[PDB]
Parts: sequence; structure tokens; C-alpha cells
Amino acid sequence: KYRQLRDLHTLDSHVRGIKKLLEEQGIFLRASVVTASSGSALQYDTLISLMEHLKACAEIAAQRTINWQKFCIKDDSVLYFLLQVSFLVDEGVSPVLLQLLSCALCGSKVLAALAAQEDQLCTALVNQLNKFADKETLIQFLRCFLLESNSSSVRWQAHCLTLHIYRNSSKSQQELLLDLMWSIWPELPAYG
Repeated sequence: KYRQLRDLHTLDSHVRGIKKLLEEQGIFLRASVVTASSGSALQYDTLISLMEHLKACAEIAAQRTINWQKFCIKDDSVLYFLLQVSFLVDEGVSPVLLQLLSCALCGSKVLAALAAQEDQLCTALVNQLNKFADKETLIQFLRCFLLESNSSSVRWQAHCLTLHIYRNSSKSQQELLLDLMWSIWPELPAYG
């Protein structure tokens, strides 16, 4: 129990800090949507203070994934918030956000195999993310992390994350996701 209390409190505090930091620069999460008032990019100090929190969260989620999954179940506005904020932050931080999403959704043993109760938690988290996320945000995620990214590791992470989001969904959401991908397809020549 002791490890669970420590981990839950630490992750809670880190999310409060991240939300306060983003609020300081005009990034507002009202009900479930993240809105930006200023089109100017963030500064180095803000990025480093974000990265320390996200690195702590990534380490704790990678060591003991169950507590992180339990957190994301308890607080329903965490995974979608990270997905939304991954659009506003430069390419230097996106790997850690994708790692957090992958640990929450793809699972721990799957990532361990790639390195060569959790199933129900993964299913529930995937259903929650499907419920919150709309079609435009999914389209933006696919376009931004599978086509526009110059790094190949980020593209592979997006590949795995999309695959495991597809695997754990229901039939109607699978059809919706396939239609989204097939509508993206005609824009292929722009990415080579």
C-alpha cells in the first residue's frame, strides 16, 4: 500500500504543477478542451520545468505501470490533456508524452516485448480516450506524429500507439479510425 500512496501523491502533485505552469503562459483547460491565447512558442525555462515533471512521471510510470493506470482511471482528464498539450509543445518533448500515452494504453508487457488485470485497465483507458477525443483531434494526432515528424523513433512510437488504440476499441470506433486514415491517405505525396 505504501508504494501506492507515495506514487499516487507524487503523480498528482506533478500534474498540478504542470497544469499551473501551462496556465502561467496562457494555456487553459476548461472542461475538456485545451485553448491557447498566444501563438508564440514557449521559452527554454518553461520547457525545462515541464521536462523535469514529465521525466519524473515517465520514470514512475515505466517502473510500476499499474499505479499510473490507476491514476489515469481515477482522474479522467489526464491522458486527453497530455494528448492535447503534445500539439502545442515543440518536438523536443513529444517523445516523453508519447511514452506516457504508450505506457498508459499499450501496456507494460507489450513494451517489454518490443524492447526485445492490466488488459482490462488498458481497455478502459482506451474507451475513455475514445469517448473524450473527437475526430479533428485524432486526425491532427495521426497527421502530426505519423507523417510530419522528421524523427523515425517518434514515428515508430506513434505507429505502436495507433496500433494498440485500434486493437482495444470496439467495432464502430475501428471503422471510424479506418475511415480517418483513408481520408488522410490522398495527402500522401506531401510527405514522401
